[PDB]
Amino acid sequence: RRFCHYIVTMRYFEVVILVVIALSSIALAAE
Ligand SMILES: CC(C)CCC[C@@H](C)[C@H]1CC[C@H]2[C@@H]3CC=C4C[C@@H](OC(=O)CCC(=O)O)CC[C@]4(C)[C@H]3CC[C@]12C
Repeated sequence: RRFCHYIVTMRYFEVVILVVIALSSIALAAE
């Protein structure tokens, strides 16, 4: 499964992680 895990890190994964980081930061600021 590890090769699939490696390919997951390429499927525009960094942009999705960046977006979720930004949105969760905004959620932190919205409390
Ligand atoms: C470049 C980076 C470092 C700056 C990114 C900006 C955001 C981190 C900040 C800027 C202004 C902030 C907003 C300022 C005030 C509010 C109102 C706040 O409360 C409400 O929705 C009011 C309604 C209610 O009181 O029921 C929700 C979060 C929000 C949009 C904040 C969310 C976080 C924001 C977008």
